[PDB]
Amino acid sequence: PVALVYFKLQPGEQVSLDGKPQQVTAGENGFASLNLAPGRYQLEIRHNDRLRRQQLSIDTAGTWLVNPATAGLEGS
Amino acid sequence: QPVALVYFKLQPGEQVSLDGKPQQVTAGENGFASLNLAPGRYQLEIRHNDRLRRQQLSIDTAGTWLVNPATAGLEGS
Amino acid sequence: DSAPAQRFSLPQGCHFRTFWRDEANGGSLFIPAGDALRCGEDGWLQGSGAVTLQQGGQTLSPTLWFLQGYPLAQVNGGDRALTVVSANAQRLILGGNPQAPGSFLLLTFEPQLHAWAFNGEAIVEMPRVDAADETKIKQRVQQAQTAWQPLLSAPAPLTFKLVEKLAADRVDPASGSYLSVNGA
Amino acid sequence: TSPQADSAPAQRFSLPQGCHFRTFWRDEANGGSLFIPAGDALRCGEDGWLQGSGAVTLQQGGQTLSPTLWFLQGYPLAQVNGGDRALTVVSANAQRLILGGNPQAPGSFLLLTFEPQLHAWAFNGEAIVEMPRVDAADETKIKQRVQQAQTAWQPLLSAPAPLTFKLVEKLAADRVDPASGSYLSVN
Repeated sequence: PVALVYFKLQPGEQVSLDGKPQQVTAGENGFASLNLAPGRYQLEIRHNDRLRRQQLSIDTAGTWLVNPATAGLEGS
Repeated sequence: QPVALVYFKLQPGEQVSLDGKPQQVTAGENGFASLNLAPGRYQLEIRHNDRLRRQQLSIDTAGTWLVNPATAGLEGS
Repeated sequence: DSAPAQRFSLPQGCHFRTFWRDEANGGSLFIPAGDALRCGEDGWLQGSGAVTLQQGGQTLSPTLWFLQGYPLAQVNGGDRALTVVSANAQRLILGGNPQAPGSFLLLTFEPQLHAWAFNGEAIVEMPRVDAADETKIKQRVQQAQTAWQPLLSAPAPLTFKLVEKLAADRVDPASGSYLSVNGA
Repeated sequence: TSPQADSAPAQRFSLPQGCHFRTFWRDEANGGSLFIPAGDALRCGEDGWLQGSGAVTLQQGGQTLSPTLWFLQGYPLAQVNGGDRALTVVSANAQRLILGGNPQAPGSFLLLTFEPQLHAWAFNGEAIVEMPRVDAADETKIKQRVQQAQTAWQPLLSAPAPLTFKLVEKLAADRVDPASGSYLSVN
């Protein structure tokens, strides 16, 4: 079983999965994708000190659309 | 008496109500309509066909509120 | 507003299209590859599928029906070939029903579903001159009911808005309606 | 390698007393809320745009955020506060806002990314320095320009910290990433 995961990315944002750098580029309308096998992955999207994070839990085949939230938001 | 401005998106055909009473307001620039409310607790409702969006408004301090009324009954979708 | 719907693909290669804005709210949408999903020769998703949406402490699991890649809620046309006359971030107009060609369904975009949902609004194009005959109104509306009722996932409240011409150029395509006939 | 920036302008909203602020607000039909108090530190400029610092309250999903925001020309800014200083908003869109017009370091800019949950632009450490590549061959020059930019922007930083400086020959304010083409990054 494999799944596609889509997320919004801006040029200059760095994507890591489980700490491992991923050379993905945003496409039509700033959307990027990863193809993942069943399992849990720590998605991190960094823009300088800005960190957006989401745990991806892949089990069945299909497509995920995700909007990782910003960690440590001012006001939290 | 009115101390706060409440903004929300209002499309043509949609009816806004406050505590059950329809309000005669029209979307100005940006597709946003505004109400001037005095201190108090109000139930904001936007209706169009069978779609109902609801927002509880707690007005106390002077200022401006931007609200996105929540659609009711999506669990039934 | 002026933004176009974004295209996304399933692993198999079929494409769907909807509005997804970055609200950095931790929200998620999962469309499982399912046995009821089909791909059109045009490469667009068709068929029905149970979707899982999660955001702000709420999970929703609606069965959506795809037409030309567009996710629709509260409507299931099975295999019926319909047409999306107009689609935008506010509303979608469903037409191309050969059984009632001058009738349309209006579906408003539901942000939490990332899909267009039917809330009872049907539009019937009829000359105002013809509407001077309650019998002719009843027959046009009976025809629209017969053509659209089978597609109502849950047979639901159906109101027919009579217009002289559909305004696909407007946010409210039934603006100018002169008569409303309740349905069933 | 950067696409062109979204052109949609910020939406204007008014406070009870007539002053205005500008941000991006989308209808997500999810019960979300933003409250801006007509606070004492918030004054109206002669342009009618809100200016000054204020605590805003945002609620969504049963969660509250209460950031202190600095309004510059009506725009809500987070992680930066220049009090009554006048700075240049070179560009502002739903993706990012470019701050310039710093008298102590012209040729330098701060990038502020739009934070959807705050309905405001937040500074996350990115500074851009316009400097020719030939000048960049001299480390004395790089050290001079970066130290001037750091000295000029650190007073506005809520939490004073080492900034990352992206050296560009020219700022691309028409692009989502205005530092597209940066040839070096000092940090």
